[PDB]
Amino acid sequence: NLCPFDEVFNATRFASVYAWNRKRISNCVADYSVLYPFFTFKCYGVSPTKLNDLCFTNVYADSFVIRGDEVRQIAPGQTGNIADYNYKLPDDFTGCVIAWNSNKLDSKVSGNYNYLYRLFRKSNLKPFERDISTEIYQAGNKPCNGVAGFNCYFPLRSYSFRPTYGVGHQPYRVVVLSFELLHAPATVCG
Amino acid sequence: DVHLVESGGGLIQPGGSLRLSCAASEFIVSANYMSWVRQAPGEGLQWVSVIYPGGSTFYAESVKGRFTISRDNSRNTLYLQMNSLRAEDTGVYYCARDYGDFYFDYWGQGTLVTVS
Amino acid sequence: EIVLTQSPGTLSLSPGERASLSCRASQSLSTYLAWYQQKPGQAPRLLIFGASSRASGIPDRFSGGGSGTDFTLTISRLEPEDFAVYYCQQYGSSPRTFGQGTKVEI
Repeated sequence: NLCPFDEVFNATRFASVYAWNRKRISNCVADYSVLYPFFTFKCYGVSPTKLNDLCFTNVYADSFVIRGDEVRQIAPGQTGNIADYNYKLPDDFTGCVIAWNSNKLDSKVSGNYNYLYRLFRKSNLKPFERDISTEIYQAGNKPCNGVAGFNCYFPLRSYSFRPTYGVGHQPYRVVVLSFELLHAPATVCG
Repeated sequence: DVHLVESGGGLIQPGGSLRLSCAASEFIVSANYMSWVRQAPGEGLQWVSVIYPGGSTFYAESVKGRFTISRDNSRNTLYLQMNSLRAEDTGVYYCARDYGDFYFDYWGQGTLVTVS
Repeated sequence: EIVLTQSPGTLSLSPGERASLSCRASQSLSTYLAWYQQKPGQAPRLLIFGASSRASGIPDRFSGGGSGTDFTLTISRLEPEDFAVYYCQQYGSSPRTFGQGTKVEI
């Protein structure tokens, strides 16, 4: 039995970080031998050397695309635009983060504007909270009235992805795995 | 009424503490990226600190652990508490509205802090 | 901390029609640079953001264009009000570093 990691990691086109794609994995043998280019592999709270021999209830695969400078924000207890308003990990996070450069796929000479991130948000984000609304942000006492003028801006800002940009600004495909152990009989066992 | 007005600057003996206030009109400080930028006399600009709408705060590497940025939503004021002031902190401080964390759209008139 | 260097320390033109200010970055910024103008004894005023986009209220005489490491700010006609100090600021990385400033004279 094979867990559907092929669809997760080798997806043709990922989603923006403001609306990140969550996939639930259960009832399959989870083998991490598949995770075998130049990528970052950070595991929090678990021993990465024996993820294959570790049996637990649910796997949550969350996939999103961010810049290279924002990869370090995907970690427990980190503060930043992505962490605060787009995607936040909890303090006690039992899982792993996998990020790899994707300049070949998610960049074009004209510029890639299919990816967006939430810039303006009144409050912070609870862990694993998804903010999809696109209402105009009120930065002043005057109403936005559904119009985007002074002190009333669209909350979603597009990324600028070009092949000629530096490594820090290049698009990075990030997949974070959240492992959940439940009192109910687990059904993900490598 | 887009004005930003700063106050609280003045002469302080080194190692002393001083609190700067930035009163804002037509700006909701709780809903905006606010920044403090200082200019030494006859020198270039140097960003000091920024506070996010959510509450996250960041400081320049030369001022962390001694400068604290804060906001009061009731009086719509931006505060900057600077403790253990050194002689290189002298200059004119500005409160600015940072569009996101990119650039400062508006600037206050600035107030002068002189360390002895 | 991308050190930002402005090639002309001072720039002395008659109040006619020409101006050019260059800002160079150590590593690439990718159109993440802004231009401010500081009149003497006054707060800085934002002119250009995104290295090519004007802000509200600044007239058509101000234009800017650049990408990567070299950025340029030009003034169509140099009206007397434009004789001040100009700064190039970056937001590609943290922190937001400024240039030394370029002062325009008559």
